[PDB]
This record gives sequence, C-alpha cells and structure tokens, in this order.
Amino acid sequence: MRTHSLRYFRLGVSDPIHGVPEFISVGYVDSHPITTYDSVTRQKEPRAPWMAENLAPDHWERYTQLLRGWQQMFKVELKRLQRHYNHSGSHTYQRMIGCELLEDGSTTGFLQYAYDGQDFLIFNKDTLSWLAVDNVAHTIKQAWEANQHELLYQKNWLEEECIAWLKRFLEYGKDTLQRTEPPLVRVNRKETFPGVTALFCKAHGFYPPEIYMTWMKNEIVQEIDYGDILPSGDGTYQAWASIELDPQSSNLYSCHVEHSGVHMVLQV
Amino acid sequence: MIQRTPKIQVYSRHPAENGKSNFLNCYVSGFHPSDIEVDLLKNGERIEKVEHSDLSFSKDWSFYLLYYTEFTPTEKDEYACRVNHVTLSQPKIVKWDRD
Amino acid sequence: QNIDQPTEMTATEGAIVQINCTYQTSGFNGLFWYQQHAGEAPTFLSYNVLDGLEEKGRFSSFLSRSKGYSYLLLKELQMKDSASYLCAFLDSNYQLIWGAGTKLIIKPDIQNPDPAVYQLRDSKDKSVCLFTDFDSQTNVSQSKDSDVYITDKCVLDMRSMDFKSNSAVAWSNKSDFACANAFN
Amino acid sequence: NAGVTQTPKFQVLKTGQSMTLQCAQDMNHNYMYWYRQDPGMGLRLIYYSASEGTTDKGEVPNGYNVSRSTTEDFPLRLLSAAPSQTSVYFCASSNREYSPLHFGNGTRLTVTEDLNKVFPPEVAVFEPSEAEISHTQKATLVCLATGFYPDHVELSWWVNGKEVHSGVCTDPQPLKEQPALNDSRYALSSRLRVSATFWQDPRNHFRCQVQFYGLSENDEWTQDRAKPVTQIVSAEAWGRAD
Ligand SMILES: *Cc1cccc(C(=O)O)c1O
Repeated sequence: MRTHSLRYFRLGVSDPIHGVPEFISVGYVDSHPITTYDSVTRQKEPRAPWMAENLAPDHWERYTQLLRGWQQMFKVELKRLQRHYNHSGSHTYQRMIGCELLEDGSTTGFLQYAYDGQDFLIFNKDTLSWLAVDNVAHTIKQAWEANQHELLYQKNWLEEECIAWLKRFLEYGKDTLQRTEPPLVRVNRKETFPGVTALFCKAHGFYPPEIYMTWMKNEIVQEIDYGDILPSGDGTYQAWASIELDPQSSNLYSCHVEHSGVHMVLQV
Repeated sequence: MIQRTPKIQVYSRHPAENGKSNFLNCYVSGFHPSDIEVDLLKNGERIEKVEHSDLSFSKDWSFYLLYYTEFTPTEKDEYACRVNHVTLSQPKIVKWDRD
Repeated sequence: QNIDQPTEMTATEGAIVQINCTYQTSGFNGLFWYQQHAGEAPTFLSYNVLDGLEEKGRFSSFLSRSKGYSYLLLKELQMKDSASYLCAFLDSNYQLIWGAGTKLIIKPDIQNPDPAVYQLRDSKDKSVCLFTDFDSQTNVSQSKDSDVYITDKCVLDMRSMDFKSNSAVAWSNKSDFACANAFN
Repeated sequence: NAGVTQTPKFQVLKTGQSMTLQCAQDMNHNYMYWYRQDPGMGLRLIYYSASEGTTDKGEVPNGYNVSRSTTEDFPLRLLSAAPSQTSVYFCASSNREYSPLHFGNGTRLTVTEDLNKVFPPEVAVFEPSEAEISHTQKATLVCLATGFYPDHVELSWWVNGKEVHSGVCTDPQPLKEQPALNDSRYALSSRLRVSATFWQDPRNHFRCQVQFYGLSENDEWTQDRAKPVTQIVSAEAWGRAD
C-alpha cells in the first residue's frame, strides 16, 4: 500500500466580481476531487461517480445544510479579519483540514487558515494550540484557545472521524484510488547546443502521480533538471529528468525510476 | 498582499506525431488570487470546444486548472495557450513546442 | 442507532449518585449532559469527546469510547440537584441523538423524624389532611377510593429554621372521610 | 444577553386551529432548533436551521413548518392542531453544529376537540392544624387548585402582597380528578410552612395565586358559565392568635 489523504478546502472572497462565488468548498481524496459546494449552487454535489453511487441522497441533503452554515460563518470570519487589518476592497480567506492514512497504519491530521493566500493560523492537535503569524492572528488564537471543548472536538475529528471518512471513501473508489497504471519510460538524446549532448528520461501514462526519477553514473548526478509531475487529462500523469554530458567524460550514465513499489533502470 | 502569477505549461497527453489523434494540455498552477481566463489558440485563432477541470486547491493556498482540447498536429499548425490574471497587464501567450 | 439511560434514580442528600449513559453509533462528535428542572429549560452541564474524566465543582463527566459509555457523577447531593439529567451524543453527520432522560430524586436527610397526620381547617368546605415530618424511606401510596385524592411526597425547606420536612396532602368531599389512616 | 426568548409559555387550541410559536436569540447563533418533549422519550427534532436563509426537516416535521428570514427569529407554525400535537415545545440555539444548545423556556400546548372542556381552577387555602402548631411550633398552610383544564397553571404564595419561596412545596405535576378520561380536569396542591408565631400575627396576610391559561377574551362562547379565559384565581387567609 501507499499513503492516502482526505482534504477539505474552503475559499471565501469579499466583494467578488459578477459570477465568481463569494464561497467555494471542495473535498479531495489524494489528487481526486470527491465533493463541491458554492454560494451560487448552494448545494453539496459529488465530483466523482463512486461518491455519487455509494452515498444516499440523505448525506448530500445533510451536508448541504452544514455547508450553508459554514458559508455564513466564513463570510463573518473574513469581514472581521478585514476590520482588524483595516482592509477595504476584495481579500481572500482559506481553510484546509485533513488526515493521511499511511501504509504502516499510522495517521496525521492538520487544520490551517490563510489570509490573502498566506499562512494565518496553524493548528497543533497534540499541544491543542494555534500558531499565529501576526498580532491579528494572535487575537483570534486567544478566543479559540479559551474554548477547551472546541479544541478537543477538533483533535477527535482529525484523529478518528476524518480517518473513518477516508477509509470509507477509499473503499467506495478502490478501483480508481488503489489501482496502478505503470509508467511507460524512454530516454531521448538531444544535442542542446552544437558539441553538447543532454539526456532526457521521460515517463507518462502513470498513476498514482508520485514517482522518483534520477540520473545516476557508474553515484547520484549533480545539475539534474526536473520537469513537474503533470496531469495528462485521462487520469494519468507524465514527468521527466534531464542531465548534460560533460564532454570527454564517456562515463556510464543511467536513469533510475521508482513508482508504486517497482524500480526500473534505463542505461544508455 | 502577495499575488502569485500563473505557471503555464503546454504539452500533449501522448508523445506527438504528425497526422495522429492526441490532446493539447494547458496546466495553469501556483497562482493567487483565483480569478483566471484561459484560451487555447490554433494559429492565434481562439479554439471553441475547450473542456476544463474545475478550480483546484493546493496546500500552499495557490490554485491550479487543466484546459484541454482534442487535436491532430500538423507540421505548420501553431498551438498556444493564452492566460490572463491580475498579475498580467496583458494576456500571456505560451506556444506549444513538441521537443 | 441507540442511547440508553435509566428512567429514575433516588439518592440521599449529601451522598453520591452515578448516572450512566450507553450509546451505539458508527461515528461520534462527542457526548453532552444537560440538566432539566421540572417546568424549566434543559441547560448545558458537560461535554466529553476524548476518553476520560472532566471535573467542575460537585459534578464529574466520564467517557469510555471503547465501551460506548458515559457517567455524570454528582457528589455532596443537595435537594436542588433534584432534576432530569439528559444524555445526548453527536453522530458523524452532527445529528444530536437524545436519551429519554434520568429523573434524579434526592431524599432529604431527616435526622429527627416525627410522622403525624393533621386535619387543616377548611377555610370556607372539603376536608384537607396533611401527612408530614415522616422519614424519607416512607413511600406514600395513592388510594383506591376514586372520591379520595392523595398527592406525591413533597420536600419543603424552612430556611427560617434550617428545617426540612416531607409532606403529602389528601382530601375529599365525602361526608364519611377521616384524616386518620387516609394514608395507607 | 437574554439568550433564547420563546413565546407563549402556554396555549390551548381546538382541533384544526392554526398557531405560531415565536423564538428569538440575541447571541448571533447560526443554528436554531425546534424540539417536542413527550413523556418517556428523548427530545424529538421538529425542524432546524443552520443559518438565516435555510431550514430543514428534523425527525418529526409532519404537521409543522418553520422560516428563518433572520439570524434572530425561528418561528414554528402549527398548520392544523391535532391532539397528537399536545406536548411541550422547546426552541434552542447553538453557535455551531457541534456547540452547546441554549434553550427557551418552552411552550406547554394542549389540543382538545372541544373548548367546552376548558375550566379555570377553583382555589381554596386551608388554615393550619392546631395540633401541628402545638406539637411542632410550625404551621403548614395548604392551597388546593381544583377542576382545571388544561393543566396550564402557575401557583404562587404571597405574604402581605409580596411573593415568597421559603418553606413552599408545590406538587411537580397536577393530579387527575377522573384518571379514566383523557379529557380529565386537574387538581394541584401546595404547602407553605411558617413559624406558629408568624401565623399567630394578625398583621400577616397569606394569599395563594393560581395564574390559569385558558381561552382569549376574543374567543366565541355560548355557555351559561363564565368564559374560561386566562385569569388569576386567588384564595387568602389572615393570621390569628386564636
Ligand atoms: C463536505 C465537507 C465535509 C467536511 C468538511 C468540509 C469542509 O468544507 O471543511 C466539507 O466541505
């Protein structure tokens, strides 16, 4: 097995332009979106069929109402922060909550907030405390730390409920979330400039998106340039790693790739 | 405040070959705030029938999107991605390069 | 699914009572206790979500997640502790599931019991009888006779003399009604 | 803050009448709830609201509707009073979906098929036993409210025209005069225990007040007996050395 993760995001925007929702919420398991809700639709909807097929109407009805509540709270929380900073015009507020289930059976959980896309408040479920970045966040941290019951509720949700939800969704989407599509991996020679040869180790068609790619010699290599792990659009991913051949080296270079418990070596 | 300008990467679902059915991918990521406009371009013309992912969230608080269209590449057809955002005073054109 | 707590408990002033609540669920966002006095609104007493024990004054609240089990412990019982205690838990969907409540009856510590029946002057003209000053272990049974009414045991507090007494009232329009042994 | 204000405290309805229970909180709470409490079962959610602009069915929504136009107000509408709706209704609010509920003081509601079944209490005060005054040096006045329907009464004790609480015990629940009948009229008893001395002072006036909740002065009435309206029915006794 590998790591799996459940994440819920909230975005709030003050004074949004025509059409753009003042509030948006999305859930993800790993890189897949599972749920969505916004201030315009005012409805929690599934973003994956294996969610849609396994969760009764009752679930979408109940969480619809919870999100209507959370939307109102978000609006009030943003308006208050703008008052504290003395900010007019449009600003953003963001929340991320989630857990990881690792293969060894162990877990993590996290909760944080951002103001204009920067870290504002981070939660520690072990010390039951909030890390604040400025005086205005310190202010919010104090109200929250005085409510011992709320901190305990958060710790419980992160450690037990989040993880139970994750294990339930992991079952519902096992065919998508627990499958392997092995990478097709090839090495291209390119004469980057006259008299200078670079090597390109390319992978594509793989899932999950986590992949280790390096160039080794005869011994890791320095001056490795990396492509990002990018979505192919069909639910698979592609990525590459390049090195440049120091002339009159004639050393033995090789591309190493690790994906989903399988190691590959392509020499040239 | 700290605005982040889009990273714009244009590429094909499969290794490209002239005359051979494929998908053209424009992946916009690492931007803030969230309002963004993307058009795929064939020889500078706006392409109609471009599907796209919903707005997506990164743990660093930035956003990412995938814009894609079905296409068959020829030797002479130019393909690009045009992106507008508050960090861009003029839309930014990124051309597709095969290799 | 379910939550269970005892319908009624009875304990003595100054003593200790442990009100148990069991719950079955898949998914849990915590367990609450509310206190509800006769005729009054429930008011929040306790919240447990992690395993263990919270203590505030004479009241403690325990939670075993393992055993699906909570208790509200009241120490040094007072007459004013007489109330319904409402057990409730939040499921995965934040639905609030309520127990049927435990009625807690506190029996006064009557050191000098002086059990009498007395007839009250009928200002203006039924015959009112008063059974008073009896010991808290005495159980006032309602009669059979449908023309003779008998109230439950009431506990009055005369702070005017740091005195506490049990009493029950009986009455009837019957010409043939007698206060002596009306209680029985 | 007042917390949660719920009105009215008491109401009788005829089968088929319409009714609105008011509920308000000044606490900026997102969540408001309507519950019914019936003997031998837990609070049952009628409707709830997660915010101004949204509401949703609880466990027993049938025969009721709500609205949440504002953060403050969550009115509960009884569409067509049925006997099965005889209950005690509590409005509640909470800051969040997981936070503690603040409750209103409740609405005792009785639905009867016939308003001819409504009767105000007869109230009488019984003077203390000479025997008790002698054997205990204490005097136990008894007040008795009888013949009332529905069971919608507040009994208070007044000494010299000011309410008193010390040495008072009122029955928690009214008894039934005819237990067989479901339309049975009710009786309630209360005691006030004072010092024989206090009772012997002829300057001391004792008064039993039962506030009854019944018909409105607006309600139609075609019976000979007085219209059984919301009213205070009172009995009194003066102290005596006698
Ligand atoms: C659907 C859902 C469940 C839990 C938490 C959230 C959130 O927005 O934090 C959401 O959206």
